[PDB]
Amino acid sequence: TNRSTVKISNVPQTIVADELLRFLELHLGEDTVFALEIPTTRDNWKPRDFARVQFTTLEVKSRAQLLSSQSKLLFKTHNLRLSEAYDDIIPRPVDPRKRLDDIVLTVGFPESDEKRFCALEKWDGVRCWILTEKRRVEFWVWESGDCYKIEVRFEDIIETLSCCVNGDASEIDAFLLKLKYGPKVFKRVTDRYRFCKEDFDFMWIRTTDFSGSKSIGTSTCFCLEVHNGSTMLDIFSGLPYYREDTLSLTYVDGKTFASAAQIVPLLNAAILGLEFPYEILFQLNALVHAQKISLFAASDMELIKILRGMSLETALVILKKLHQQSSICYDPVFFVKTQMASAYKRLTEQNIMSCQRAYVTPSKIYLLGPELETANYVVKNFAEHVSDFMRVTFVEEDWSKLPANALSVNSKEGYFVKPSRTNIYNRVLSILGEGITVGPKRFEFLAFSASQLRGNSVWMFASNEKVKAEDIREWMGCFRKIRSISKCAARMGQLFSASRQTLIVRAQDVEQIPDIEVTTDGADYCFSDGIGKISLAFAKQVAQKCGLSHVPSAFQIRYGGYKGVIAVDRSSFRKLSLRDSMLKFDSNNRMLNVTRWTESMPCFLNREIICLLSTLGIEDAMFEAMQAVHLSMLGNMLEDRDAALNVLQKLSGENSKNLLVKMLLQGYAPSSEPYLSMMLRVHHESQLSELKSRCRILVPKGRILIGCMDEMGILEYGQVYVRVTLTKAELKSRDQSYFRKIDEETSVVIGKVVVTKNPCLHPGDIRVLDAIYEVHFEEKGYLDCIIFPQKGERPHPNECSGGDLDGDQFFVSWDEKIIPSEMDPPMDYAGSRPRLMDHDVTLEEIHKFFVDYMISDTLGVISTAHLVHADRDPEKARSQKCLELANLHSRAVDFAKTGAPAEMPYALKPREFPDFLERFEKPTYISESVFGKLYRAVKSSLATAKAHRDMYGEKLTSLMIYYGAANEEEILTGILKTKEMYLARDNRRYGDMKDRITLSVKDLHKEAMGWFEKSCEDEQQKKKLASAWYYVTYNPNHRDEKLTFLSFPWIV
Amino acid sequence: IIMFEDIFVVDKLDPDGKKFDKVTRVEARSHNLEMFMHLDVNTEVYPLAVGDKFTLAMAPTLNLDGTPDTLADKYEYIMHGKLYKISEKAELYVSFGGLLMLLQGDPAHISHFELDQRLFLLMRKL
Repeated sequence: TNRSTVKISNVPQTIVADELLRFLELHLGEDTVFALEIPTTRDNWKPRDFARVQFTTLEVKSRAQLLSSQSKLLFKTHNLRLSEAYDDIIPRPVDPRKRLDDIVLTVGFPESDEKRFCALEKWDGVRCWILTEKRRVEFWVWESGDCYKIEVRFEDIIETLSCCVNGDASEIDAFLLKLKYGPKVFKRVTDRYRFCKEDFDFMWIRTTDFSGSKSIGTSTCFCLEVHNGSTMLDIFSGLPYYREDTLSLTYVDGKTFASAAQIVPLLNAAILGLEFPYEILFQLNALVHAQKISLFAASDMELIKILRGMSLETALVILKKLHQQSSICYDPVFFVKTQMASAYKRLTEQNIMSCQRAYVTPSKIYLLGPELETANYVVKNFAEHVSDFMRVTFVEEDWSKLPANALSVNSKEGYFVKPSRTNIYNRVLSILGEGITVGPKRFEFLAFSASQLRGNSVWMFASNEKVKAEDIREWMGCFRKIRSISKCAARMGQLFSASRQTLIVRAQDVEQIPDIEVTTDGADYCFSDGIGKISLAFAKQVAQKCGLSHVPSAFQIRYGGYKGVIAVDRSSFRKLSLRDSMLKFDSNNRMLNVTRWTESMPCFLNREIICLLSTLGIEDAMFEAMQAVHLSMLGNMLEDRDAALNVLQKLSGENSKNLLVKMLLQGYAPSSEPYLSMMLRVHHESQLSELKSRCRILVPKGRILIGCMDEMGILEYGQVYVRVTLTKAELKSRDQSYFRKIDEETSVVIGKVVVTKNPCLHPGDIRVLDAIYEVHFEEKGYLDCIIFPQKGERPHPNECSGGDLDGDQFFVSWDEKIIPSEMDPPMDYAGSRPRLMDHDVTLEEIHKFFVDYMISDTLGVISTAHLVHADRDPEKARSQKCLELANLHSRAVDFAKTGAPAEMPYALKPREFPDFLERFEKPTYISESVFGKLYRAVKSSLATAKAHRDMYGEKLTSLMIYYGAANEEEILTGILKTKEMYLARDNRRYGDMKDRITLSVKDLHKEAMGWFEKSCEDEQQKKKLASAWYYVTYNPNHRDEKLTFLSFPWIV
Repeated sequence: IIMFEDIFVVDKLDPDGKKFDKVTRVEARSHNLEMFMHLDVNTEVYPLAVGDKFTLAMAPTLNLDGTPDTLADKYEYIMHGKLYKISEKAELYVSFGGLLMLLQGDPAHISHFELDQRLFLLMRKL
């Protein structure tokens, strides 16, 4: 009953659409059929056995259903059977009242603080359709012949207002639609079996703004000039957040605000014509882009006159305070009247920089502002231009990923199909080429990292008289030697990871150790891909600036274009050594920096591990019992303080010092200490939410560590060494058959250990390795690194999905209840042929590759399809479908390295999803696999002092209202219970936001530590002051009328 | 004398034609027993529309109390055939001179039918 289209089951093959239309109009009412479509297997001469017909009124549909149920429809000795359809032939509302024809459409914004509205461009005779089922509103605007579609969703609007244009308060002749995001823009492009009753033989493609003055891109509100309607209020009451009040407006001539440039919603620089600073102008633009102040409300002479000469810090404070206003501000002048070095140190201490983030949409551009984030290497030697760096991300109007249909839609022209580039493609190309201009600056394309390529992000640097973009590009290195488009971009963007600065080493003392290669079965298998060698003095020198006590045996390092992990040795010649297969590109600098040294975190069991391990002989009772004991120990963690410490010491961080960890071993009852009890509760909620979202089994007998090789050559093919630290469980009972207590802190393993990565889609990855104990290996002193043999038929990383020794993590587990009987050969690791050009890069094909990376990017759907097919068809990971999916996944993960599209077939789409997924709109099917049992089990289980305190509370609530947080828990822990339309689909952007807010709260805590240290400077008096602060914040009578925060005294 | 007797309601027709001049296979689901039935019926001489309710009975002989190989006055669509396949929720395969019948139900409902025996088919559309 939701739609009006009815699918006819069986129709004769010899009939045409006109005959069926005549039959329906004869049996039913006259001209009661709107659209009739008969699908055809061929182009125009082979109709199918069924047809779909759209009725005008639901009463006609009900009458047709009643006639079909009684078998009263007989057309050419065929009994027509009527059934519901999936989608409408034409998105047209059934209610004739919602259809508005020949109405006046205008755009604008709340220019004035009073009840005034400005009209930019007015359209007449437009068509408005309200789709309640689709939760969207369509606007058909005819301009220069071809019509355009404007799509506004219910989430796009935030509040519905009604106005009048005749000037009578009693009459309602207008409607305001405040828009938070931008509307989608479409364009119309240019029979025997399709009646359709009209000229609907076309298609809709997404395009950019079609207005000459680009009024749509700079307007955040829509006004609908319609005639007075007695029942129109009932129709308009269906829109979300409707206000039942009467408001009047006046027309303001705002035609002067018209920009013909590509970047519409920015202010004009010629209007100012003065020495206005860049930071204040950028902050004003960011505030205008946000739904706080309109364009004309901040473009007046009085506001800029007041803001021109003042104190800079106070100006920034008042600007951010205005940005923190909970609602929309109408009069900025009244608000600002009533309201009234360190960068280098931050970079050297914790690499804290203020980077500008920009969001480019097909309609407009949004500037987020100077958000704090971790600094990269490129800003270390260019720290004076901290404001010239800006991150640009290309998203949709909902700040989500651009769909494949919005760029390069396919069309069949000629004998073969050829993709046709849309206007968004050309818009992105023009933005990348010409660049983005913000005030007295012009940003140019520098490069993009590997992570930014998968997130549609790119770095832009404003050219200056001192250093330009080309200067930085040539300072990083010479990239003309690379003849591959993807390889050149990868090498140019690889030097943008977060790292810690260390000492400088010249180019005089580096070795050229030859490598080892083996060629068996006509296949090139190289053992040394990114392995290296390091000395002890080098480790001591590099571990001093990072505050590292224990010396790891392996740590990932990259410098001077080289990239790879290096291992320690007790027979080193000098401080540094270099191998052959490590030079990516030639560089003019050799700055040393380290990203990760060692992380002995407990292992986790992801979905693919269980999916691929459910065929060797592992039953469902083992995983069921493990999940049961996990939930039992999770539920007991609340009322028992003994389990809290044991969980915190075995879930995140083997050796981590924290305020909550120290109080867990020795503390009061869980009923008391609300600050810690609520943190435990929210941690449990986060854990259960993560378990519901994905499978994550906590196994204490396994770790996640990187692996290297030693120059010994004693271990054979199938012999490795496993060594890790001892946790609480290992220290409590170290007497085991497969566990050897070599030392008090380090224990060797002699059990059967397998190697697994995060992406795994082949049954042959499971390679059972027997760990052995040797005195010679222990003499070298290897810690937190598994040892791989030098000689063998194939290297161990090759069998592990064809990886390399580039500091990648490996899953190790000294488990004994696994089944090692079945062994399967791994898949081939041979990639596609590289594409080499005959000319140098002219900075255009790299832009083409960057834009084309969005198109045919099927990396995220291959894993989902593989999981669905494994859950549906028994004997998973054995059929050819799983092999094809794994090969396609390998080719897609090779896309970032070589320009080879994945080419996902249409027939391999799942079209069905299990219960343990967030796709509520998609059909859900009850799965009976091990994952279904685990999800059912989870479901069953679940079913002086005052001034500082005021300043800290004000800063915390400012951060909460800036990031959208409403409670202290969600901003302190970094996990937000509420999600936006774009933060829930993907996890990379949400993780980046969580890291940014964690950095912000860490900076706030550091500032609090500085304030506390400077406040007293006396040990006994500091202890007394801390006790006094605790007493003041603990007394309920000391709380004022405002929200008193209890997280201030908890500092250690 | 009657082994299996239940009220059946048709669900769909295979040809879905009124004047196809061909034998039509019907799909009827049993009531209060959850049994699916396939049967080839002639629509021209015995009309059967969708949604109609008809009773069905099976007896080894039409005589009263024995005499295998007077129930003709009660029903109106008597047939004769044999059961050749019993392997399956057990199902039966009875052909009435080339007109196949597939009675798929429960193992407990159909237990007194032997292989290669002659049985009748009593039907009445209320």
